[PDB]
Amino acid sequence: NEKGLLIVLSGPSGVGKGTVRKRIFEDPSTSYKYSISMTTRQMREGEVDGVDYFFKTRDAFEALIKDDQFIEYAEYVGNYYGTPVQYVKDTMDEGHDVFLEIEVEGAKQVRKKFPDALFIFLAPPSLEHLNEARKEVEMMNLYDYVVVNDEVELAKNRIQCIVEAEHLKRERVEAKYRKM
Amino acid sequence: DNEKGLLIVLSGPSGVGKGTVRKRIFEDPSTSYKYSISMTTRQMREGEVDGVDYFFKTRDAFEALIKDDQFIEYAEYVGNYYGTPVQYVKDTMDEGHDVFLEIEVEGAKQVRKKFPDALFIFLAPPSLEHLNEARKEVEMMNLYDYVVVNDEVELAKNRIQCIVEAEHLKRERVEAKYRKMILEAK
Ligand SMILES: Nc1nc2c(ncn2[C@@H]2O[C@H](COP(=O)(O)OP(=O)(O)OP(=O)(O)O)[C@@H](OP(=O)(O)OP(=O)(O)O)[C@H]2O)c(=O)[nH]1
Ligand SMILES: [K+]
Ligand SMILES: [Mg+2]
Repeated sequence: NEKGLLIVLSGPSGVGKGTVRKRIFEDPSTSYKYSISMTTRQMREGEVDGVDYFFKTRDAFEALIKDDQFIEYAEYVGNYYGTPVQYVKDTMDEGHDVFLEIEVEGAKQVRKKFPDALFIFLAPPSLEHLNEARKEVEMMNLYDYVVVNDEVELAKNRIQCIVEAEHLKRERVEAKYRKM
Repeated sequence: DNEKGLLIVLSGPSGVGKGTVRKRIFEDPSTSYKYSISMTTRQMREGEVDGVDYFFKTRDAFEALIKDDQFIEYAEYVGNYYGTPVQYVKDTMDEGHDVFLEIEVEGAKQVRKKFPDALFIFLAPPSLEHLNEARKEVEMMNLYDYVVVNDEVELAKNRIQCIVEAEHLKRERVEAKYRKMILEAK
């Protein structure tokens, strides 16, 4: 039906994707859901299970990998991080747009399962001020749109526009009227 | 090579208000696009100026221009010719400026044939949203990239502006700019 969009935000480490995502979620003009990732790293002071992350053992995470229960996962410095599939599918089926915040290479995994998801790459402003740039540009080929994080407000506006445009796409709007 | 401007095509059914939305778009000083001034054979109306609203032409001259392949597209609407002159569109895109067409649906089909990567926006009546007329309107949108409802002129303008902004952020376009920058530093 009118399933919600899957919106995938990534970019190089330290680019400020968390900060931009937080700005997007402060905007009252839209209402998004957020996929809380699973991790095998230890819970740190102040963190709460099912809020910051779902904290699991390495054996549990690997059992879930085996059962195809992640849209994407990766291992960083000995700890798994990944996106549980069921929350995403259920939330989209309820009509809600859902954001994933993932690391860059994970887009290939997501696209295999959700080829029509909206992939947004957040680029550092050092690209617009201009070797390391080659690596950053190489990362982009997995994504649909590129937004420079020059200022948090401007980046948020650009992303909101991209999402609004996605809701106006003909294939989506056409299907809605056809099915009616 | 040189980064070309986008070709933006606004169309949709008779009487949906393409003219009114286009007019509002070009009253906005933040609008970056260049408007393609069409040729027509219809009579000039009170308040219109030759070379602003349209380039007004005779049927003989318009038909000679058709024969010489001087239109990206032309159509007949209510017994008059309307068409988009070719050189202005090509020159303006080549200078890196986005170009905006406001045209009827038969013309838009011809543009798609020549510019398959142009941005096609279908302006829909709010009657479709409210609840045979609908089916025909849906068939008309098949070639289009986006659908914008003309519920309010200001709202339609804003949706269009966002669509064009989003297309400027497309990775293929952005990736090609950066790949070129990196290459020409060498
Ligand atoms: N193919 C083509 N069409 C053009 C071109 N220029 C203008 N048109 C269309 O020709 C139609 C008539 O234009 P106009 O003569 O200026 O008349 P209008 O202002 O539309 O009032 P009228 O139709 O007489 O009540 C419009 O479609 P609508 O009346 O449906 O628009 P809309 O959605 O705005 O109704 C225009 O979009 C062109 O270069 N090529
Ligand atoms: K026109
Ligand atoms: Mg009209």
